[PDB]
Amino acid sequence: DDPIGLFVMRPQDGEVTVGGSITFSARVAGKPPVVKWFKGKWVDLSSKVGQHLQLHDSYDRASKVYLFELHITDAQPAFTGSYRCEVSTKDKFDCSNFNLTVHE
Amino acid sequence: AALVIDNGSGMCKAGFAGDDAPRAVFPSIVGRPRHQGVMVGMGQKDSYVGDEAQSKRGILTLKYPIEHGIVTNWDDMEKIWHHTFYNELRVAPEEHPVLLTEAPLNPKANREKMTQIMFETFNTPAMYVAIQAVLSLYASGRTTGIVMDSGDGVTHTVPIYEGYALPHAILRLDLAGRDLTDYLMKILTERGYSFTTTAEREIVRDIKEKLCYVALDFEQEMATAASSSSLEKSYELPDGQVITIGNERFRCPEALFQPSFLGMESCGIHETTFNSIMKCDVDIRKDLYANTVLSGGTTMYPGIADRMQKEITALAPSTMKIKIIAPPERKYSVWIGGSILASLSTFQQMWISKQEYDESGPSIVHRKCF
Amino acid sequence: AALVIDNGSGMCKAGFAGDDAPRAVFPSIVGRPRHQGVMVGMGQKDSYVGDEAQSKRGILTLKYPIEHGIVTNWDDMEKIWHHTFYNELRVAPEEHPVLLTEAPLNPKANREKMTQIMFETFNTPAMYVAIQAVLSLYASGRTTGIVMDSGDGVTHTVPIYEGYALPHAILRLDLAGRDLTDYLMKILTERGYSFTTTAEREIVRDIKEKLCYVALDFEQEMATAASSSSLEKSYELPDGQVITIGNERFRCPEALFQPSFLGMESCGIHETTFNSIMKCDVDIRKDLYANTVLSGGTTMYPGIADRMQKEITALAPSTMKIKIIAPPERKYSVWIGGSILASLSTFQQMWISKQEYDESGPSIVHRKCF
Amino acid sequence: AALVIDNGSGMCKAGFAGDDAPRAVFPSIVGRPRHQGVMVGMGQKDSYVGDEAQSKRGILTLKYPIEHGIVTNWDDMEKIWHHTFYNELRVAPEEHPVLLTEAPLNPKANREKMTQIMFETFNTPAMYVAIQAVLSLYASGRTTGIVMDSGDGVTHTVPIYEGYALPHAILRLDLAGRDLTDYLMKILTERGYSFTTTAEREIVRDIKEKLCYVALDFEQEMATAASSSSLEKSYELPDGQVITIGNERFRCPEALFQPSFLGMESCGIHETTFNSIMKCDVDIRKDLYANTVLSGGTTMYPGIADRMQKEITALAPSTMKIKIIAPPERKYSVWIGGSILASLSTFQQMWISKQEYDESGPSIVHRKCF
Repeated sequence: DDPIGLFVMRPQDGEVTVGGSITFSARVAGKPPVVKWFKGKWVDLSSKVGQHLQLHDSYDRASKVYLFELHITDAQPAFTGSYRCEVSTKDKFDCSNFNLTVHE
Repeated sequence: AALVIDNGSGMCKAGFAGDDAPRAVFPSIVGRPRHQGVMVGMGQKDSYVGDEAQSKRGILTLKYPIEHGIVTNWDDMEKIWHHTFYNELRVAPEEHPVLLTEAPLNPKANREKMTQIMFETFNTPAMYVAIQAVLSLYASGRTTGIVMDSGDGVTHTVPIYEGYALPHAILRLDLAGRDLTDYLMKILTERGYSFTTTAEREIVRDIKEKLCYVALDFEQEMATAASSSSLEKSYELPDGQVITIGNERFRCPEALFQPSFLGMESCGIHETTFNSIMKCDVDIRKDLYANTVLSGGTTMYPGIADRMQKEITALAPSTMKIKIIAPPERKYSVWIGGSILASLSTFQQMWISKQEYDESGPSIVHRKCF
Repeated sequence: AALVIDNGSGMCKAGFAGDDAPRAVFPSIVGRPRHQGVMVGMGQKDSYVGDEAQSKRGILTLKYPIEHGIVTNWDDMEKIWHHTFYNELRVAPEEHPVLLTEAPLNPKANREKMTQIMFETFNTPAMYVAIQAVLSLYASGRTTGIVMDSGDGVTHTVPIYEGYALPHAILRLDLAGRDLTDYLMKILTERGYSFTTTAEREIVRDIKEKLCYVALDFEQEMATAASSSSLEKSYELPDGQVITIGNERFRCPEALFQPSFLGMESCGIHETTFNSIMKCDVDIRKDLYANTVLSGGTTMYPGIADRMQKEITALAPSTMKIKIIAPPERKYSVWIGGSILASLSTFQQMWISKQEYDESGPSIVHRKCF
Repeated sequence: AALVIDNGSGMCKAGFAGDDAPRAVFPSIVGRPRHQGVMVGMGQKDSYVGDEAQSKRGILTLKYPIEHGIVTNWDDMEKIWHHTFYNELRVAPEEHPVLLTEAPLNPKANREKMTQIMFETFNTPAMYVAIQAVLSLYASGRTTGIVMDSGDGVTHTVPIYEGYALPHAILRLDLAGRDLTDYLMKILTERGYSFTTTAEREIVRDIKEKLCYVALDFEQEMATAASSSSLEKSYELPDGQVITIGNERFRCPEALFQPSFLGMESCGIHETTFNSIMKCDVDIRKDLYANTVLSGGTTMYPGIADRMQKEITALAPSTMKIKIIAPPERKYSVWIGGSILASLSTFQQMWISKQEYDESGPSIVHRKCF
């Protein structure tokens, strides 16, 4: 298939009930990698951080791997759509796609 | 058409463009239940917004959505806007474009997110972000002058000559009425009265609004305050206690004039205005001095213009007469400028549109406007 | 009637034949908005011409259409001409022939294009290009002599005998009132006052026109300038700021006499007048010295004639007595020569017709007139 | 041969003539206690001068003795000089003549007072006032050329041919490194970071010295600034707070090239250098372009010479190749000229004696030297 990027694990599609919590995560194998999260093709999730959306970054020393997490709580209709995860490397850029759905 | 919202500290003023008075005036405070409880017969009412909060002020812990022209929490602001559009305006956001007024040299993030929420949260065909000094100039009805913009949040200076702005000449000042309120509460403690609560914080501000007046000369009144008789007045509080204030009330507004009491090296409002004029071109300086306009929440007190007039006349050359115009209802002047600004046909073409936002992105705000 | 317009650096003179004082005098400047303006209610007016520019001078970036007697941009000139015929004059180009005045040894393109714009952009049956030295001679009322022409643009000398011309004998001098203004601004900087703006450039020129006067001797007053009591005067700017000058004001006119201050190899006005006379034959020299005529913008200051008379008498042969005539209002004398020149019936036959331009071309200007 | 002092903005460099590195480098700033102290056991040190001020920077209010090449307070300067002769140089002013470096077309009061303080405040048998452009000319080892002298304080251009000078051709530029720092602080505010204090003013300058660099082309990097990644860097303040900048850092140096951001009509450094050359004779123009010399505090950033080379090559005639020499340690090059100038035998005769000042007076400076 396509060339290998910096995502060891690509984000996975998820389903969430009303008032629930949903977490999406991506692993990067190794300056530390920079991660951007998007709604649609050009909408930045980072500018949307607040009560309903949080970003968490962590590092695992043993495997030289960075864990990036997206935290969604008290999800509402407005958040339904397509989300794109972009992670950059020291010399490369990579892209992945996933969907968030919240009904009722 | 335009819906006009003045986002100033403490009060949220909303209305319709072209109108001479805003439809909705309420505090911009959001109150939450500080104390936990278990009672049967309450809907709990976790979030309180508007004047309702003022009534239920003691239990509720007030939080200001906007600090120093910067919004700490975006969804609180949405509640404020939701409250303004439906509770008193009784109109739909869909019906008209919305005009928002923002202070000079404000951070990039505030304009981009504010437009982003307006395009996404409330669907409007177009929106525009305007600067408060320009709007005040239109309320004034004059094509040239120097504008003193001092709202509850931050004091700004923006000189103008026959239109055609001078960005370098625009200076931002860290002095404000809200700051005076903090100075005032700090000054009360030495006397023997202490207020450390947000709810009672407003009360000293209230005292300042009607019991405070501008001294023609600070040093002379302060000197005669030793033997005060007519300088002291009695104020009534919800607290159940009576407060008598003297030289303390007029020295609070003074800090705008004398930043030293606050603890800042920056010069006072009269010196800063002079500095703004010095920055400007020599040819346009002459009508700048006689065209000075005062606006905002803390410019309400009588005698401000009288003290400014002599101080500006003293520091400035005597070759030209110094006239300062400070008409009543100047508090709502910023809002008024917004309503007049949106009214003209040329302006409507200029509004940032939803189609443009989605196609190009948030970065277009700087590109389209100042 | 006829229309006479003076064009060529700093000012545009517009008027009617039959009048010794023109209807419209304004600077030849075009103002554009240097700073973009973000406001509502302005017509924007992206183009200012004339005295309006003078009022809105600080914001506008002034540009001179004419540099060193040469026009950099042709459409700016068209706006100026349009402005003179339509606004102040209130006349139609169709109604009368139009007279234009031009200095000697000026480049071909200025005569050809200027006629071309008059023939094409402003349709007229005929037009003529006249030279300042010949018109001054007619004003004088003498058919033989040598004319020293120094005014706006470039100083020129053109001797004539009984109507016959001597092209070799004609001398061009790179001195002008405008040049003095540049000298003056340059001299002000050493004293600690700096003007680098076109708008304030005029202000020093204004100073020079009434404050500056001609000393009997440059060296003695400059020497006595060490302790200046009455040599210093206070001038009031539109700004309201105060400027005091001393030996500085009288040394400005001096530069025409002493170009070394300007930084140019070429000799002063008295040496150049002498050089022009030397080129001419000895037989005609005798009435050349007694018939010297001074006219132009920079010849305004009193005592110029007295200094020139003594310097010319000293340097020149003592064979003949030296007489110089310099009457008041010499600044507009060149324009006056034009208005009178158009008045004569004989002159009307002589104008360069539109039909002739189209049939033969721009190159016939030299052919028709010397 | 004696002592050389560089009095540029921000830093005061002092040392001994004939040395390739000065003995004392410290800021010119004087710090005073902003707040009244409430402590017992302090000498209450009212005035702090030098690097001591840098250590105690937060409480102290820093005032610059020199503004735009002009000293606002004369006694502060005396403390600076007293500090330089005794604290680091450890020599007596009486022992050797003192050489001070002054920029061209500097105001008259600065030369007369500077000499007056040196003759009266400190005892010295002789002193001389030198011009930076000529000193750099000797340092470079060339008799003919054009010198671009830009110090931390002020930028000047002075062309020279075989020992002869052209005052008209000498132009003073209002651009300086200190100005860039002010532009920079002004630019930071829109991003959400605000600095209005003198103490933290230096911190942005520190950022500029290593973080800032010069782009081959301003417009292309700014265009790619939208998607910044490598453009933004993190700077550490004394406080521990973190500042991140992007296109903001390289645009600041640009204003030298493009003054329009500052808000001034006058053209940038490449246009001004060109203007100086145009004034000069065509014959001497050919080696002026290839002999351009850059010196001073603000010429430090890499790529300045490369950007200047194409811009000068583009605007200037192609009749001769354009060569620019920009050696390392250019900041201290001006100082070097002062030390070398003192060294020549001819120069010592030229020093203005203490005896001559007392008899003839302060006005002899123009008489005695250029």
